[PDB]
Amino acid sequence: QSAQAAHQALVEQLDLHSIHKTFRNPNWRPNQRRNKTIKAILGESQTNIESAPSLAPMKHYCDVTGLPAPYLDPKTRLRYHNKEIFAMIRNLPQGMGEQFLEARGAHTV
Amino acid sequence: EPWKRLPPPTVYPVKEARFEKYIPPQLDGRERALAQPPGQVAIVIDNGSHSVRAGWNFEDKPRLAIPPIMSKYRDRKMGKTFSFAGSDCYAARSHIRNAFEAGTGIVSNWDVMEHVLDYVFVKLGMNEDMPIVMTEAVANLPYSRKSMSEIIFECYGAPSLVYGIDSLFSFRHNQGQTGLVVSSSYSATHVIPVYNRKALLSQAIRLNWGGWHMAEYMLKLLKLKYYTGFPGKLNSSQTEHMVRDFCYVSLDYDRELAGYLDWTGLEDRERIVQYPYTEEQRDWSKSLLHAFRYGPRPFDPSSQAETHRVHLNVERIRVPEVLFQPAAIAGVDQAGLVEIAGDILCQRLPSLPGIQDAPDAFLRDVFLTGGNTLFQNFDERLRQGLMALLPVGAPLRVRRAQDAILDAWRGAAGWACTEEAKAAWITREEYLEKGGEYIKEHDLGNA
Ligand SMILES: Nc1ncnc2c1ncn2[C@@H]1O[C@H](COP(=O)(O)OP(=O)(O)OP(=O)(O)O)[C@@H](O)[C@H]1O
Ligand SMILES: [Mg+2]
Repeated sequence: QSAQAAHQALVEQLDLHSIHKTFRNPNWRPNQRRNKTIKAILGESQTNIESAPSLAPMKHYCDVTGLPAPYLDPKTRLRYHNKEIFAMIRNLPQGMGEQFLEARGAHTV
Repeated sequence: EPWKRLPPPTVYPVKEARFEKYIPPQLDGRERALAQPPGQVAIVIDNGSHSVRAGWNFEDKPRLAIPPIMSKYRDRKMGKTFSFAGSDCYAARSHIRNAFEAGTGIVSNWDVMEHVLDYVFVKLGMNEDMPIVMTEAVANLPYSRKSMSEIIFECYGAPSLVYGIDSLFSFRHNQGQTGLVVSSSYSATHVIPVYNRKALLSQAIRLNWGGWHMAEYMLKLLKLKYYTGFPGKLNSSQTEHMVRDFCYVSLDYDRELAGYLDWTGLEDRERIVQYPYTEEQRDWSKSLLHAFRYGPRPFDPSSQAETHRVHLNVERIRVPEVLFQPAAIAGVDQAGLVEIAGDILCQRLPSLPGIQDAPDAFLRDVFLTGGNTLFQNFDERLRQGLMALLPVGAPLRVRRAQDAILDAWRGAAGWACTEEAKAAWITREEYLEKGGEYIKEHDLGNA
């Protein structure tokens, strides 16, 4: 069917593997280990000393609705706006509480 | 009555990254690159983690703007291998890998990068021999620079290479002379003080928040808002278009936030995104969580049209504000943009011994670069935040770059073949002796 033929035409038209690169040196071949993560690079190097913490007191926002939160729930440690969201928070599925923490990089353990 | 008085909702379709058209190789550019005078032609590549931009230094705009992604697979029924290296990855298998480590400015998958460079030179019409100008992350890692320059010299054999910072090329293109360069990009947000056209990179600071993190955070929020299950497949490419089209910086966040879900006028503050669908005495009207999730209208799960739509609400303004309140809103545990810029102007630069007329020299041009600065009220928010930290009546101006995405490439294109640049070029024969970590230190580059 023409739709499949057209899609295969586009796939062949777009592919780079069908194209020979005269500008590419065939003799050089990379080290297969060359792909390394930042932690590996920094750990092996041991200026990415440009990050900075803050000392000011941070504001408190509701983990559910993002509105300001007067309250921190001592049980689930979610911050919440009002009693309606406290009801929602306590009714959450057993996995969901850790997701609200984790959306702000917090975790319960 | 409280909803029946409202008009039918205005609703916006989802947008996503997609393949648009075939781009044949631009052989006309290759011919011009041979006709132009000796030593006044270079290939200029901006390594955007969101978009690799590449073209001819003698031209006013890049020839390519391409995501740094590859795809490589076999149609096993067909036996032939296929490979793709940009928006030819349909970002229809979407069997994709990316050159950059996600949420960083550093290239890390060099096989992907090498396939992206291969795509670039094919599309520029290489028939091989041409100087290359390539942008870097600030404080780009030596190993990453070594690996890129090894690819440029060993694989592609190019005659010369120079590395400069994208935000500093952007500043030069906007008549930058001295100033505070504030960049927000895909990877990160940086504040760079520039003195007498030279960046004081020892006083640069990085936030580790950017347009990537905003699209990822917006996705975490939408997954939480609809944790009962949104029936459409939420993707980070979709939330990236949501952050562009709908988010804005709040001029007074807590004042605006605390009333944001208030029921009157919520149909104005709310914007509604339609995912695609197919179809054959306390109550909701006084519940906050209905407003949050479904707005002023009643909701029914029977409608396939009214399911499969997300209501943005507080994340319209909550998402950009992570730049200003990172530890509060997203736990980033880093100083906000106004506190970083304030620390530089007020604490660092007046102490620095070689500088004169600090802060006022720098303070007269706080310069905004990179796409993730393009939020509404971003500039006014940064101005009013700094104005409180500076002495009264200090000559603060905040200024946007022209065309704050492409302008970083235009600066490198204009700079590419100046005598200042050609003194910074490294030749292949130097690289073979000095190695790939060595660079000519220059005002637009790393130390
Ligand atoms: N009008 C706009 N408003 C807000 N954000 C925008 C707008 N246009 C683009 N963006 C966002 O800006 C980001 C692109 O940033 P930029 O082009 O400066 O980065 P880059 O050069 O590709 O990356 P980097 O320098 O971090 O490696 C993307 O997240 C994109 O969604
Ligand atoms: Mg950039």
